Amino acid sequence: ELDQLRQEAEQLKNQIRDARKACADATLSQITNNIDPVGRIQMRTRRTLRGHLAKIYAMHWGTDSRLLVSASQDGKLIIWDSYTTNKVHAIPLRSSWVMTCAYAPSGNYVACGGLDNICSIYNLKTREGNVRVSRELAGHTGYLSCCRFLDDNQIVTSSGDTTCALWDIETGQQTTTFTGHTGDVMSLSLAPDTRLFVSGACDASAKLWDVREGMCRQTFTGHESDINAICFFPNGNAFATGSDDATCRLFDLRADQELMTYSHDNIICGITSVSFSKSGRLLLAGYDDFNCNVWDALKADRAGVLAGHDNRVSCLGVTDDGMAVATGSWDSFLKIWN
Amino acid sequence: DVRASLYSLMVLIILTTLVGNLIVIVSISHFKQLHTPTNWLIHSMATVDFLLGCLVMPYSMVRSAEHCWYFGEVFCKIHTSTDIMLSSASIFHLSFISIDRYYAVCDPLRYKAKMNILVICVMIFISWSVPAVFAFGMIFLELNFKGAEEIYYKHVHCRGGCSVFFSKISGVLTFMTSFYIPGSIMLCVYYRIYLIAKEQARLISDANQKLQIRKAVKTLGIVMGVFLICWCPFFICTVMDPFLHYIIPPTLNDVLIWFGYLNSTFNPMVYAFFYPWFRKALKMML
Amino acid sequence: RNEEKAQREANKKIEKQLQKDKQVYRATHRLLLLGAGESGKNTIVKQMRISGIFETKFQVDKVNFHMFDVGAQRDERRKWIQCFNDVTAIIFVVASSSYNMVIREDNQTNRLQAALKLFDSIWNNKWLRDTSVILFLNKQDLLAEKVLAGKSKIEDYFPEFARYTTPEDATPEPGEDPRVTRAKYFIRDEFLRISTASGDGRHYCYPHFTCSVDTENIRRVFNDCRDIIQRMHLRQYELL
Amino acid sequence: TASIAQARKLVEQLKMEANIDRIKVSKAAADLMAYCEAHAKEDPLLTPVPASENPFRE
Ligand SMILES: CNC[C@@H]1OCCc2ccsc21
Repeated sequence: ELDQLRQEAEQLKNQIRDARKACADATLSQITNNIDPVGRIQMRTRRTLRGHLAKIYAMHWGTDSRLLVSASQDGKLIIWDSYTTNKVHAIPLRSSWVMTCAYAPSGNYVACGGLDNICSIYNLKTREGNVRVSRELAGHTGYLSCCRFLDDNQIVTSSGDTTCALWDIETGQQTTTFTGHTGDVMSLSLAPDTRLFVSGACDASAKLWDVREGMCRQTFTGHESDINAICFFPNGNAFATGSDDATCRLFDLRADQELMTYSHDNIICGITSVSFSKSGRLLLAGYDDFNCNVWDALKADRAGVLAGHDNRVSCLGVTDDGMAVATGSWDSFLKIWN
Repeated sequence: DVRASLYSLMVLIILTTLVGNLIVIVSISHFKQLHTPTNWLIHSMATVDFLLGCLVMPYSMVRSAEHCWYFGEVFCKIHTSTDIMLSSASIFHLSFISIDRYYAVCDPLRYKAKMNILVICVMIFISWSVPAVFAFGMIFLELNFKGAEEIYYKHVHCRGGCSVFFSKISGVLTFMTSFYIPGSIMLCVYYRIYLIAKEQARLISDANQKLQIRKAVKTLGIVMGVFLICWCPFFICTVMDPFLHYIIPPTLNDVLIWFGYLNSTFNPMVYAFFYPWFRKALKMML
Repeated sequence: RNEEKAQREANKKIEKQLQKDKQVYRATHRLLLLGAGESGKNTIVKQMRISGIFETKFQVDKVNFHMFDVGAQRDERRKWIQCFNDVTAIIFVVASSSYNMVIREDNQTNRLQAALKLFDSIWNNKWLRDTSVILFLNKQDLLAEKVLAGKSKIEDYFPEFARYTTPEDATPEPGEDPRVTRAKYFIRDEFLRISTASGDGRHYCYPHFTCSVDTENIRRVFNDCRDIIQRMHLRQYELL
Repeated sequence: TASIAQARKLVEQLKMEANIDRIKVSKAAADLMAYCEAHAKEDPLLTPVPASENPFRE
């Protein structure tokens, strides 16, 4: 049955390339060409948030802006105030390697966990002005790479054991497990509908999981290296993906095909973080060559360079309303641009 | 004629020292990746050299040029006190840099816990304070000649430029407070560092030679040779003059005092521009 | 206003705490403890004491060391290794009395060959290109008992043993038996050859002979860290 | 065997993957471009606002 399985699978996949290629009739570059260029948009650094002692690995804007939380190798999950550049909390962690960070959509809880194999939940507001751990989610067998909040009572985690699992923080027990990945996954971006999410593994592939039925539905390929970051389009129809081959791609969930791709011969480093603006015309991205290029989402023409950092940019996030960008680096300095 | 060439070389010295010190100051201040406490000592030394280039050397230049003092006695006193303060500041900064390197390369484990910014700030304060009090006390409180007055009035019987007069006690006091102690400390520290570096280099060379089938002397030698050649003769002549009957022509004295300036010129090319990381940062500025 | 004063006071408290934490953080050195599962990492860690990282904090000569058991992770592609690019040294425990013993996977080769492959991968990693390796070698008495009591010899599993002579640096201070020191110094040769092929004076390798239970391991780590940091400082000022 | 069973499961997953509806890339591109001016009026980032609304003034 082994040979039969192999031949059937390879014939089906040969058919599926034909099915994908049949849908193609043109390219989005040709379709949009007749649009005026974006211009020479320029960003000037406004404020710098200092106080960290090591390399920031993550940050996450709040729900109504004005707040952002960052995690470092020191073991401090500092919570800043984005208007007065002041600090509100200095929660000391137990493990000194955290690679994830997630502010709750309601503003009550924070989650943070790295090489400890355990995801922890912190309760900000209590009867007194003290922050203490509320639960410690355990059951994984590898380093945590991403975790996002689905609501006040559900959390989705992505770990290094090539499995993605959904938890439920009232008893600390798993609910659904998403299996099917070969390499480790290091990117977990939710959707505005809060019903679908994608994962980007190291096998140069991506899948579209369903939170309601718990099985894969879409398989996306086209890269030649591991996936470092991923992020949906504001509309909810496409996502951007970054790799280590200095290439950015905009896949589609409707036609199940790779759309127009970004590239530039003067860049040889690897993408570290990708996110969209509010409208969906600017696509900021990080790089290992100490800057943060800003692409055009339609015509692929560089519209500026967000340089000013001293080391690698590790993470960045655009605020909800759209009046703020922030980039974290190994320089131990957060920089909130405009 | 001779005077025109003299002006050419001297103004070349002032311009080059100002340019070097300003470049070092700007490079240390502007960049953020160079903020370790040792660079603060280097920057303080650079500012001392910049002030020494901006204040005193034009007037010394003109004095030595025409051998006459077209100024006032109070201005001369200010000039002398400033010169004495700004030379001792540089010497003390060199000694403190030597002590810093000694702690760096002799106690590697407890290096970042004993060379915090507080200690460096105290070092800079004690480097700037003591020379000032010492010089102003010696000059304004008429203490350099207080021991003997007949010799001083013989000294002012002739010439007419304001040359610095040192008694038999004031001379030895200046010698054993601004040259001897820092020199001895630098000698001992650099000799110990040389021994340690030689031992480690020999072990590494032996290991790599066995598995295969002198920067220390070139680095410490430059610093020590520059410092000794630029400072020693002046202080030897200065201390020996009071014991003799002042039979030394000023033709030696002007060269001796200009050697100190030349040393102040040659500081940022031995302490800043000689290491690779500083050049890398400067290129990254471009 | 009164709202601003509370925020400023909280910021002052946070900064005051962070100053103390900064003062504490500069006086600790970080060390990794890569090694094989069957090797005596657990015994050494327990001795230093007297489900991922099991960080242990010990102290010797008024300085604090910070050591990490990272054996819970999986194998291949080793992508967590990027973070440990600021540590001082990588302790590497290897059991020498395993030339005959085979890992649970029968298809897999001898444990010593796997240890050599892991050492090669760690040494030639591009991220770990500026950190030394403090190589240990445990299970010393077991190797002696194995070699003295006849049984299968090294030549069966290691063919090149025949073309070997004891080096001129061997110092058998206990003076137990010359047939054991030959194998003991043979074991070092593979790791030294792996270490000497690369180089150019950026990271070194300090081999050692020790048992699981005996003392002086902390002293050895202390001395090796002192030497590593001293050479690192010496090479900045263009002295070495 | 167990490996054969998991391979069969992967084949079933692939066959479930293949039986999905598709669409022309042109329509998706048109929808994306239309949305690219539908909400582009806001553009707090693409179109700079006067320095009186931004809470991040110097
Ligand atoms: C550059 N000249 C140095 C200055 O000259 C006046 C006497 C004196 C004593 C110590 S330093 C000094």
